[PDB]
Amino acid sequence: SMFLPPPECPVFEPSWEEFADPFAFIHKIRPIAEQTGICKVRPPPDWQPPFACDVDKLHFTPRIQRLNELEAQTRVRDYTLRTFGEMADAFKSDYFNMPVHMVPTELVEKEFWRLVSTIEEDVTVEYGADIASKEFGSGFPVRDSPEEEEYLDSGWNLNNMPVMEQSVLAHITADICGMKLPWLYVGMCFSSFCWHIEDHWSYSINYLHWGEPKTWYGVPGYAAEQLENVMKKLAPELFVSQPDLLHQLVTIMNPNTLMTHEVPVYRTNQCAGEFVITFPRAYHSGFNQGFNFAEAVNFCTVDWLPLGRQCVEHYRLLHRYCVFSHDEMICKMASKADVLDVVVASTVQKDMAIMIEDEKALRETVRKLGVIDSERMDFELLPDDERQCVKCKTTCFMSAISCSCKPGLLVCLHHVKELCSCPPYKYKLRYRYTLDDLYPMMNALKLRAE
Ligand SMILES: O=C(O)CNC(=O)C(=O)O
Ligand SMILES: [Mn+2]
Ligand SMILES: [Mn+2]
Ligand SMILES: [Zn+2]
Ligand SMILES: [Zn+2]
Repeated sequence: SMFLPPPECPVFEPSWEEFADPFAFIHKIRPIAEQTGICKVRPPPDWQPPFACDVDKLHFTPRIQRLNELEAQTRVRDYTLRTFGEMADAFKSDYFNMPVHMVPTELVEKEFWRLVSTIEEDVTVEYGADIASKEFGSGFPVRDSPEEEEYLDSGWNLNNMPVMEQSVLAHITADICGMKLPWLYVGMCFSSFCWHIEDHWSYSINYLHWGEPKTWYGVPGYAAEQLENVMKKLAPELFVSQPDLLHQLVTIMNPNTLMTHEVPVYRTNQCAGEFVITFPRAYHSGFNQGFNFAEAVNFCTVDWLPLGRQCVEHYRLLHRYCVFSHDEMICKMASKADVLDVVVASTVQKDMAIMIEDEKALRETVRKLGVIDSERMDFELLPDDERQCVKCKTTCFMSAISCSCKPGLLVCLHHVKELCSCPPYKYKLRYRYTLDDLYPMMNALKLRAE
């Protein structure tokens, strides 16, 4: 009546054979898990990476969080892990007037949703979210016995997933620190993460190292726009376009609201030693049951490539900033075709064929607008902020239009009419590759793939 919990998401318990390769496993579960957005993976019972750290030497600056449904929050003092933990336990213990392990998870969940709905209640909490630095540090072992060395090179060690052969993000040489370095999340009771999807609609994978559970809600990829439509109606303030990457607006929203509007929603409690995986464009949110320590990272498989391209197109329509150029990633991999995995090479080839055919058509269109002059340009050398379309903010790589009347400004080939009021004959087509350069790059991939 008050809170009706969503149905449980899938839980997987892979054998050690299945667990050996994450990407094969993730590919295996995808048909199930993509229908629910999120899933939970329990490793085999003896897969137990050692957590070790000094609670007095780990220092961080907490974010403060007000707990109000539909209120705007932006997506991205000082505590030690010890002093945070003391604050966190005391908070929950006083809130419920009980010892922490006695507080049932169903009650914290019920109470979270009551609390965020009531305006008279104005509970604020704190949490930690930051990338590993020399102060933060991964919860997994890194280089700085057979078992303790095993965890160093495990695929499920989240330092390795991004820079493994099979994250297409591995091959990016651009700075994308938010997207291949793990994030560390130090939770307390009710600290929450707002509804979101990952940058470039990537996967995320999250491991709870220790402490009390993290409660998750997830929506499958196919329902993303339904969720957004429900959200736009209840909170249009969140949909006013953002002036930069560091101003993304997100919110807490009761999954029963979504379920009322027939958006499918699933839940889980992730406990210590369990993984949650979010699939491309799968909206998720949640909150911590209490004091805990999690670590998460983005990644991209071969299954993701075409969604990556759709995502960049969707960003263009919304005028949203990109973290990296997708076309630049594809060409970088083409230029390394000899050393790519052959299934990777095969999938890159297929995305590259679409890129080339779209680029060919776009160039024909701008030639017919009267843009005649052209010059090669190494777009990858420009900082990002010097190669965004004035109009749609897309990060340019394949091509752009410039005019000497506005030095340094560019539009992509969709926005040729948006640069300035000079006639198009004054413009230059700036291009990274001729069509004749591109066909042999794609062919190198074909050869690698057999
Ligand atoms: O754990 C959190 O607090 C937030 N994590 C995520 O959004 C994720 O892992 O994709
Ligand atoms: Mn409130
Ligand atoms: Mn996330
Ligand atoms: Zn544009
Ligand atoms: Zn001009």
